[PDB]
Amino acid sequence: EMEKEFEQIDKSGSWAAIYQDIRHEASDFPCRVAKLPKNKNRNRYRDVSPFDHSRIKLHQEDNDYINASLIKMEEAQRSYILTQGPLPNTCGHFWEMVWEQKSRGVVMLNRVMEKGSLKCAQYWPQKEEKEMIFEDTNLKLTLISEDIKTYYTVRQLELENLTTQETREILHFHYTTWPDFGVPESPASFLNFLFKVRESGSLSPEHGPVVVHCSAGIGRSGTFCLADTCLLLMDKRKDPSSVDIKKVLLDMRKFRMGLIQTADQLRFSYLAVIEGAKFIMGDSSVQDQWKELSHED
Ligand SMILES: O=C(O)C(=O)Nc1ccc(I)cc1C(=O)O
Repeated sequence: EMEKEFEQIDKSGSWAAIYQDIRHEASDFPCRVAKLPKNKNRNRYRDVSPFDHSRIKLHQEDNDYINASLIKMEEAQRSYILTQGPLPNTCGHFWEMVWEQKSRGVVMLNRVMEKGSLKCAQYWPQKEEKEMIFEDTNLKLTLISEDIKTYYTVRQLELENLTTQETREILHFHYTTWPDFGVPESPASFLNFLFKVRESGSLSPEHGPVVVHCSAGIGRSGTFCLADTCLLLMDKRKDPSSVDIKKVLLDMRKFRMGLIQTADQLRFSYLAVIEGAKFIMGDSSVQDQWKELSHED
């Protein structure tokens, strides 16, 4: 039980040390393409790069690079694409990747503006009449509708491949109250949002992998995915005591660096998994309790 491990860590005030231990054990793989000179302007942050082995390749001939990684969780049987907040020059590449990878959902965990800076480009239309067209990747993107709640918004988007006029619906789940280098307001609010994503069908294996991003695609995005995958794991076996959260985080950091950026985000990951376990283990009524606690209307 992770609840015994939690109270133990807490009692001894040792989150920072557990977390430094993860940082020390985590995988180091090359990111040579990330670092090619040509790719300088495709990366938001110097120190955050996809590993070559798990990077997503764009299906184009000029330059196939995007700062994005495939997190493939074999045991759990869920994949995610984690990526940085698109740059003003990489929005067509971002949509190219959603198209090629056949993703149904985009989970955005940041605002465009955070801590006085622009953390991400405005890569989707904010209104129905004003579509976006990405001339470089030959894609149009239209806002079809939005559902604005208190701390998150769900949008439906239409993505058209202008080369073919094939058309797809993309759901965008936008968490707007999760601070950079911070944590959600509560396990309930986080879990309510996670369950909104899950309910939508976006995480399903009939789709390509969900695209998850924050500003760098590591802190908030790693926290989201850790909690999801830990709950999925518990689900398949109905055996919570068999889930080792630090170990599943280390499995995830094989596919992208720096997943989970603070010790408090780690601590929050345990809280969300311990609470979520209630639902996985048969108490379906918690779901509506989280919705109520979350104050989403
Ligand atoms: O958005 C996030 O949650 C996240 O992980 N962000 C970051 C991670 C690493 C670095 I270098 C910078 C940031 C940042 O946003 O400034």
